[PDB]
Amino acid sequence: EPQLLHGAGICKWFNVRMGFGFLSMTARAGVALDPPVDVFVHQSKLHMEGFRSLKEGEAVEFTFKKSAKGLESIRVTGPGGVFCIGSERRPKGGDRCYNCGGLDHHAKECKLPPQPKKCHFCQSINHMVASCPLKAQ
Amino acid sequence: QLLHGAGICKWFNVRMGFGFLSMTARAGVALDPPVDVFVHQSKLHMEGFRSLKEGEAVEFTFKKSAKGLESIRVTGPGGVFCIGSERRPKGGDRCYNCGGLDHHAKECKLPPQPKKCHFCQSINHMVASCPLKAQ
RNA sequence: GGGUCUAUGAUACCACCCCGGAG
RNA sequence: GGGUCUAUGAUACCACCCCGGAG
Ligand SMILES: [Zn+2]
Ligand SMILES: [Zn+2]
Ligand SMILES: [Zn+2]
Ligand SMILES: [Zn+2]
Repeated sequence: EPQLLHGAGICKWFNVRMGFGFLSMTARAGVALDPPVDVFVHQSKLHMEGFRSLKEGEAVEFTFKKSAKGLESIRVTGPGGVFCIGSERRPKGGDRCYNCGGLDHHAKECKLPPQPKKCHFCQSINHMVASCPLKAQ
Repeated sequence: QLLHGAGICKWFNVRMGFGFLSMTARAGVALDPPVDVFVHQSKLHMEGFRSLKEGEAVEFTFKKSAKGLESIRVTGPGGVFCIGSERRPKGGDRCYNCGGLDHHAKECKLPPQPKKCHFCQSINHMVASCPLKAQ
């Protein structure tokens, strides 16, 4: 019966030039999943500005559905609906707003609702950048 | 009598201050297989912070040591300064002839030097055909 | 993201530090 | 040294181009 589901997790891997990858879903409809499950992701489904991709291990929230080939992402964002980070293989020019992740402005000029602090490197809500285990690789 | 050789930097550990040279020429004779020659940062003819980049072209004097072969003085082709590792980038204008920061090519005290590959300092090719830059 | 690295000698695998309504 | 890379959908394995001139 349910066609549209909520999930959360991290990017498992993303091939930047092929424009696709997989998400490791660690929570489905707000329930922890152990073992995690793979959810397919296409670049067209990434909520972010400009060139779309994911960096390995970045924290994500998404809607998904069952497809003929498995589980397919509908819309992928960072925690709280913010923009995804993207791969370090395609660096971008501008600074990112610490509140929404947008390129336009800084957090003091942000018109968006207040967001919790997220790791500047992987967007995880559980740690800050100085203690990032992903950055420490 | 000190020995003369030529080759490339095999590898250089920037923070350990040492590496090895791959000697492909000894006393004007081609060596195949090449032989490793130890190199310490103190023996590099270059200004400021001393290191080598992997694959850069070298000319050197060396001697036999208890541990193997040891560099006495290492330079780029024709006695010019070594390049050094991209891990420690330097700032400032370089002389187009010798690579010094002190002056410009017109004021250079070294004889006129042939064109050397911008990437590895080889006298045998230019940067557009550099096999080292290829990867 | 930002900063400072002029000295680990023998086949290594690349130093240290700072930054969370902040630029 | 300089420039360009906004579209390869299902467990992949990461695109190129220009410059030998001179302070
Ligand atoms: Zn914002
Ligand atoms: Zn993190
Ligand atoms: Zn000169
Ligand atoms: Zn070359």
